[PDB]
Amino acid sequence: SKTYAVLGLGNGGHAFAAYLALKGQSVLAWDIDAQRIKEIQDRGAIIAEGPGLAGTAHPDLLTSDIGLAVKDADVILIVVPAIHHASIAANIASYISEGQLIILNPGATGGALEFRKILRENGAPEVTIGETSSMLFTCRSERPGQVTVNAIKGAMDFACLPAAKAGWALEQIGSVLPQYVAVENVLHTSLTNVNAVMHPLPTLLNAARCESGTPFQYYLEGITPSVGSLAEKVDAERIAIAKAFDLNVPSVCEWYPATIYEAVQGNPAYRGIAGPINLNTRYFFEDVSTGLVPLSELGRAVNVPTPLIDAVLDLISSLIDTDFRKEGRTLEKLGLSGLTAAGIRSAVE
Amino acid sequence: SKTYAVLGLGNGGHAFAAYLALKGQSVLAWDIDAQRIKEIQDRGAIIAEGPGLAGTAHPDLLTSDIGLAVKDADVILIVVPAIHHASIAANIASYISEGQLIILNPGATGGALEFRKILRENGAPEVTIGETSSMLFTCRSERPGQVTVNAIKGAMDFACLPAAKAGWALEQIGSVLPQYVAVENVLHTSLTNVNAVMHPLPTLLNAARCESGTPFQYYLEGITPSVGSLAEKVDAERIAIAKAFDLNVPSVCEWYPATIYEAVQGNPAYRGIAGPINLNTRYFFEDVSTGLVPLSELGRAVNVPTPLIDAVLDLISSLIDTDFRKEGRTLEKLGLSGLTAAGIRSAVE
Repeated sequence: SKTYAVLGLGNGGHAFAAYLALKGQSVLAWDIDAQRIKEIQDRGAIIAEGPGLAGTAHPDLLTSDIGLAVKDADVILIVVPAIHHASIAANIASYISEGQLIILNPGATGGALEFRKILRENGAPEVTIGETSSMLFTCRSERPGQVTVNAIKGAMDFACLPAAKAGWALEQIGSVLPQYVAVENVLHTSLTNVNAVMHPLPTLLNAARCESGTPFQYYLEGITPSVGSLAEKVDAERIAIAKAFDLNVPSVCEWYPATIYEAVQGNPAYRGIAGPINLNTRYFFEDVSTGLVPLSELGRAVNVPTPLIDAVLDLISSLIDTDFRKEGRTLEKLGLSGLTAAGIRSAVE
Repeated sequence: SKTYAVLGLGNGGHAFAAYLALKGQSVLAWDIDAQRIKEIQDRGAIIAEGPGLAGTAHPDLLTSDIGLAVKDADVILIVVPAIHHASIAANIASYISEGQLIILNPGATGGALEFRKILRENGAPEVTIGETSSMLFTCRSERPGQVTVNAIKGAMDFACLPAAKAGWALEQIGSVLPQYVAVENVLHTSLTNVNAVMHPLPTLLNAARCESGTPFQYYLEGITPSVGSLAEKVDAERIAIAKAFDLNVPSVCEWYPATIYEAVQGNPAYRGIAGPINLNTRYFFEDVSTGLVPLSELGRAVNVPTPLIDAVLDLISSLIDTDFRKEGRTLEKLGLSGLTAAGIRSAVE
């Protein structure tokens, strides 16, 4: 039985914190929002319900003080939108200690790398930092202190920095989180960012609908055959980038069907998912910064063309007046600036 | 009083043919469609109605034989979609004679140039070829032999090859078509292609709606503020191309308002215009081939960047699997290959 720090008490945060507490571990949870922490404190528990997980959980601690949640943890689970990773790394830098395990859920593209870079810049001790490319849970918290859990993934790719510590890492969480399965390195998990394909493009191709708040089923109506075919050509660029590092990451289709259109039209799970109701959506903010941007940067490195990814990237930036190539995850933010394709491979081992 | 050949008996073709015939000129009209020519023949007239033009017109001739319509004409008006210009030039090459005036209504970007190139390649006599950037009439033909004319533009830019013949040209049609006003040269008319801005982009940004046949008012609902702002940034590229040749062509706004959104939301004329109901639309086929393509090619020549035009161009090509950069109007098709910005200016004088 160990101490887990759960950072971020959003939908996922709620689920991990309940899951862990119901499994007999000590859970210390944090969220930047004091108010939210205050409502959960009043309630005195986190109620989990649904097919995937049901129970009344009791974290050992709820706080809005990051150091208090982290300082004494054995494992630190970070469950926030990838756009926040940097901020969290800088903030916890002073509390971490040699021997802790940090896991980004998930890392989007380059979460562990970016995380490692910031910690070293802030003179932190060397620690093992892992990342998963998927979300363990499908859930929704209607209010603080509550979470509905539809399901829990049965297998999850997991990789860390440094890669040799993958076994030890998994040896640590194995009893409680046997879903994690080690892949070669963090390039594998980071290049398996399906959201970078499925979110920005279809949203761009439904821009007016989204801006105008005109309701539509994101998957069912937002992705017609030609939109699915275009997404497949963007996916092919991702795959070509993975092959240039010698990795065999799965295509969007494999991630779910001979086509994306078939895959999407056929998952009943997508029944009822609405598209964005405005352009200030994560499908752009997060998936472009932590997905398209790094993908493009990477392809530039290994000299693999990404004309479609770039075209999408450039149109979205202008469409919303955000210089994503500057604000997103650049090779520099990942600590990969001036490395050759082989140098990059060597940096993750 | 003279002989006019009206080529193309679509909406515009119907209107010109009626207008001219009601004005006492001899009209010989053609259309590639025998059937259509046959229905109009049966009816024995063209009925024009509406505020802009009303009357029962009698062309002197209706035929599906191009040479018969052209051989004896003094002025030849071509009223077809710009994508057809090439074909028509090649087909009439053998019937034209020194002294005739050809006018493309309109020329889209580079209509007169492309037209001139094909005629010379086919060993035709030298003739004056003009183009207008606008459509004289706003009309609709519900059936062959009929046309509803809302209105007739009061002023139209007109330019020709060779530019010095602009006065003579206008001296020729002046009595019947006083709406035409000479501008400097064909670069002016060709760079004043507002459709290249207003059609491809908004359609792309409503791709799913269009493909799915989901009804919407093209202007009113397809162009939201951010879509209008993006169009303005594409327009700026067009304008930068015009400035590099020393021309002052009007912005989309001037062509109609401080913004495109304001302009469009405010014209009652756009009340009731639906967006495309599929992707096999002229807003792509015509406006990309005869608008975006040549604009991009031109900017490349005068060394003016057109990242947004290119981005739109590349996304549409892939979106519909059509290599527009190959099939559209290239510098080569315009007979401008290997000319310096100044050489291009010299070719139109």
